[PDB]
Amino acid sequence: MKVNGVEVEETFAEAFDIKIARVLITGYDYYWAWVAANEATGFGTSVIMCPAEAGIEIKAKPSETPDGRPGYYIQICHMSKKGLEEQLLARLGQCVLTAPTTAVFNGLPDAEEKDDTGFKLKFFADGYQKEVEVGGRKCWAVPMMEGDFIIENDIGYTNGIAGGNFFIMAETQPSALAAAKAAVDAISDVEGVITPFPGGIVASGSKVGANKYKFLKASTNEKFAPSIRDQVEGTQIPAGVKAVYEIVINGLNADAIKEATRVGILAATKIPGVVKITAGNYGGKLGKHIINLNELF
Amino acid sequence: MKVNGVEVEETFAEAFDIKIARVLITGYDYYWAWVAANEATGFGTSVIMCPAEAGIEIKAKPSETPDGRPGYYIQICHMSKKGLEEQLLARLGQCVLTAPTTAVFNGLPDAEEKDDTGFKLKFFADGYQKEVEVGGRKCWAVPMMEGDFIIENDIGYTNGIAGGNFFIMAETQPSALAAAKAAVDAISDVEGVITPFPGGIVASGSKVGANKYKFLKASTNEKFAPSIRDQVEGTQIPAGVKAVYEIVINGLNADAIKEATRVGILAATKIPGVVKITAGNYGGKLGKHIINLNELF
Amino acid sequence: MKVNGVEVEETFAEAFDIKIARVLITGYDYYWAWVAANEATGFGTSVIMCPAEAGIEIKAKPSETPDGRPGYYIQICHMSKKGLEEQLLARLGQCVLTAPTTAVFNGLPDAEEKDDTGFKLKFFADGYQKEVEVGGRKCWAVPMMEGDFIIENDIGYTNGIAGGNFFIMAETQPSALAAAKAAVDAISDVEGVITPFPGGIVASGSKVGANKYKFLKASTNEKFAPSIRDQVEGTQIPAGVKAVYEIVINGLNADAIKEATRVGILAATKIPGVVKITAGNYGGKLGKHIINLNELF
Amino acid sequence: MKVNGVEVEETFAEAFDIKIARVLITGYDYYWAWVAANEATGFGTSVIMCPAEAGIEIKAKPSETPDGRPGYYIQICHMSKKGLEEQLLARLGQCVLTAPTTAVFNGLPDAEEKDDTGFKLKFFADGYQKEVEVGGRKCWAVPMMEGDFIIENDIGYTNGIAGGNFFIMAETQPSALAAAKAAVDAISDVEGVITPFPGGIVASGSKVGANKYKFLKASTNEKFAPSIRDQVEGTQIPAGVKAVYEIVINGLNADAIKEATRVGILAATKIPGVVKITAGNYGGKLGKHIINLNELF
Ligand SMILES: [K+]
Ligand SMILES: [K+]
Ligand SMILES: [K+]
Ligand SMILES: [K+]
Ligand SMILES: [K+]
Ligand SMILES: [K+]
Ligand SMILES: [K+]
Ligand SMILES: [K+]
Ligand SMILES: [K+]
Ligand SMILES: [K+]
Ligand SMILES: [K+]
Ligand SMILES: [K+]
Repeated sequence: MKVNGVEVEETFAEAFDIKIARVLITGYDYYWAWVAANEATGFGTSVIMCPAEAGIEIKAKPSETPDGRPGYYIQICHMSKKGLEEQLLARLGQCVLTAPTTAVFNGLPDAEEKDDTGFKLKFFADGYQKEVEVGGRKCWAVPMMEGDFIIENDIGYTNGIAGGNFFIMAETQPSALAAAKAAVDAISDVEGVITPFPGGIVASGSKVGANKYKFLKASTNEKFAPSIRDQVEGTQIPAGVKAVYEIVINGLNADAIKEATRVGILAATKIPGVVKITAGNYGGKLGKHIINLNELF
Repeated sequence: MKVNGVEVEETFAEAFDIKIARVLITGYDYYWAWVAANEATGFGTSVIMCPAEAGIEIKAKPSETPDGRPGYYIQICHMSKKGLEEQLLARLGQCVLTAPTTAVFNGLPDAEEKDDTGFKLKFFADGYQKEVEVGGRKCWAVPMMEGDFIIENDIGYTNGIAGGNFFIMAETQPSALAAAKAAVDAISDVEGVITPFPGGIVASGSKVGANKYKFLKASTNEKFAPSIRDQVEGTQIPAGVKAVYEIVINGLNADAIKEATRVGILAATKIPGVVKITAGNYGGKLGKHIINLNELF
Repeated sequence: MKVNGVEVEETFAEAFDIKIARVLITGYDYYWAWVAANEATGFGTSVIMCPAEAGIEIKAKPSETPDGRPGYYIQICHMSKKGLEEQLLARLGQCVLTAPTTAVFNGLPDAEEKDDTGFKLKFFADGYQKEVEVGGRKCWAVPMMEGDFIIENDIGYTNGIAGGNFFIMAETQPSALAAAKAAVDAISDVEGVITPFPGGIVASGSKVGANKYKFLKASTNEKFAPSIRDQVEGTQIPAGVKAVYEIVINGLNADAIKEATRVGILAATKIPGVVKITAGNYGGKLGKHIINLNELF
Repeated sequence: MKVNGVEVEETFAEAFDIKIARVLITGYDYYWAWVAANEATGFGTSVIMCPAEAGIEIKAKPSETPDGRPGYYIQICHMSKKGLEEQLLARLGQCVLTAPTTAVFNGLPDAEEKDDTGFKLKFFADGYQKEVEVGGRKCWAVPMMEGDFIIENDIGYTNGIAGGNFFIMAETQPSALAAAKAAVDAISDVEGVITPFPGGIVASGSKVGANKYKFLKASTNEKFAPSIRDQVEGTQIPAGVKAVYEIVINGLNADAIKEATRVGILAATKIPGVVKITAGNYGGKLGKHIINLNELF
């Protein structure tokens, strides 16, 4: 299979179920809204060793927000409900309630399940909290240094997907990295999705467990490490490839992960030096969500 | 005291003791280094509910790096040795070892005490790791998708200070925010320091524990909340002040904290609308380090 | 008349006729496309002393571009046809054909009037040009150091409007500025419009000639200068106002100018400290296009 | 010759004499100072068809400016005195005097040759002009909408150099581009120099006249165009190079150009895929300034 003149292996990505809450952060302008979102979603690449998986989803124009100001929608992910509930409180309470000019609202107003993050954080007012309605949302005003911080009572969450992905293989590292940046920019416009790794790009890659150091939970996936292909049997790196990068995608549903994957691949293949596009899986075992690349075009 | 025509209260900031590790991250250019530093230092405003207090210290020119590539020094802070070693492994292992083009070196080559974070993280190579020396530093090469990740064997840490600060009072919110942003920019050029909060700015402010909710580790500092000055008897908000913002500073030592405080105030007072400058403190024997504002100007 | 609680004067803006060309610039990703668009539209705030009035209109998603890669649409304006053709060849030839990874396409495909800028610039190939069709567009490939620069044969231009506007009055300079920045951000999502001044904001403001220096083509509009209200008898500055900022808007048609004016004001009035909103005119004796604030809300 | 393992041809760069004025622009913070500098330095890549060659030189810290505010130093270049005098009036009067919060000062106080830019632009005040002294500099306050614009009345200039350069050849377009990017970032820290092309990088390149279209004053240097190497018959592009990027350097003196050239090359050779490093000249006849690469290392 070829896409934009680039070879795309007819294989699949294997994803997993995960809980995801969608939050809307607004501010004076996009800069301040972003300052808060970025801080609240850092240290959030993988649940392997990060408190959660998080990222900025998409910008929100004044015409679409409750208070009529510019903002950003962000996603915070965790394997368990209580875990996600815990992440929302810590991240929004330590990184957004404390950020300049911010106000937070529910990013999934029609969600089945929701947690009372607003009700809990408002206790920060130590008794001076007030109740207010902003564009129809029921909120709380928390008096503090800059003025009144406004936060909706609840935040909705849903059963999403984590681990959507695709690999980019190229002739040099720069070519692979530029293809990966293109993919991330392209994916940034896709609603309902995020790319949690640094800059949204994975430079490491991984395999469950290890072959030598059994005391590890995950190690380098030597079969996709170009610098040691001569030393690895059954290596998946072609003779002309010197570098590989992966794009990991978390999303509210399968259709969104699928669109993100197509959009990302389409853009990546525009960069000279790209040799091959494929994706990572676990042989059909472990995963519950499978994305077949040949079904994307 | 008067600085640039503005009223500065002759009081003090009450800082606390904290462990600080200094890490140098390099990459192709400033953008890629920043991407790694940014991800690794997020969700790190306060130890009250964040896994640590982190932030970008200063830009590192190629002329000053072991590999001759552009980079950034970052600081990761924690109250104890185990937690810091812990945060170093998690943030660097999940946010820097995974980010494109990066290499990590000891940001405090000197310093007696250090953690062997490099030695532990190299196990990720599962036996394919190799020793290599870069710019006179003992590092490890970890094969992965992008190529080889280079990391020094050890990272140094020292007894630093967290909690240096000053408050900015203005006639309107935008005026207080503009001065706060001006302070953050000026402080960015100061070596050995970081401003942990979002955008480096504190919009909330906190006090003892709580009046009504003793189940809170901290609550709003109502005495500095202009929106409720009326129903507050010991309010520290002068009549015409409608907004306040705080700047928290963490750093390697007192001289650095004092420099950052001085530089931030000088810049803050250039903004129209600023009426008063002060600092926050508590019980004498509660915070070890005191920073008297009257000794900085 | 009040908007969001802020008073809006029931007056009008007086704009003028101008020629406008719309160009699409694409690259590896948004950064590189922005690099070219930013350089090409610089030194272009006003026709009084700049070679032209220009600016970045809006983002162009990969799904909307002829080549499927990210980009930005920009507008370049001039009073005459000859002057506009000249500015297209100079700005695109010197600032886009020379920038990394770009390609340029016709941003107004259905316009009847066009300039053959592509045809002229391709001579730079000195005999090595080659014709190529991209996404249905007739183009030329120009080999140079980086590879081949792709540029459509021509660019469409239309009769647009310059000078759409509104003034923002506030209690402090930071308040008026934050409001203006809020409006610029909101207006950045509006199609068919550009905000030509630095950061899209007018900090000066001007009037036809000059009372004391008749050799000037324009001078400060004293009736709107806060700092000297006590020395100007016809001052239009209310008592509590210390700073004013203007937002100038150029665009393809009246409906666009109108939408931008409306969205800008809505955003601006969300900033604390804003006291009044109005607009600039010249008695209706100069501009053909009048924008009544009354009809926007 | 080898630098960081990369082959560096033992040739030279051939530069020319040009008039350069240095201007300091300050604002509330680095963001606002940048907005004005950016706008004022755009549409300025080459005097061939641009009004001038301009760019941002280096950041200016509060401790270094006359008003104690953050800012940026920019360079505006022109071949003649009067052309330079005019470019200062237009760019600064149209792009800085109009940008939010700015103040301008002389960037070369010790230069005997100076232009009275400030004295002429203050006529904008139409009589309400007022003299003020800031940090020892003699300036003018010009009343306007945002308040009072402060500008020193004189701006110095000197006989500088235009055309410093070196070429980066790589196996892929992304490889050469990342190399040139790194070089620009590395040069941004060098005092007294600027990189005038888009993002500071030249993707085109050129030769004096033309081989086929003689009415042209310049055209593609086909001997350095990778895409037509099989054709040229005089190509200077080695078999394995697919793309080339050039970095043009302008500066106050020779020492500075050399430092910038050295700094750029060193950083560029750090990027994987770079094959060769050389520079552009004209047989040593056209330009007066020669920079031999072999004497920089
Ligand atoms: K807040
Ligand atoms: K997205
Ligand atoms: K993240
Ligand atoms: K890495
Ligand atoms: K710092
Ligand atoms: K932080
Ligand atoms: K180009
Ligand atoms: K727009
Ligand atoms: K412009
Ligand atoms: K100004
Ligand atoms: K420089
Ligand atoms: K330039």
